[PDB]
Amino acid sequence: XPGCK
Repeated sequence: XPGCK
């Protein structure tokens, strides 16, 4: 992501 998961 870091946003991802």
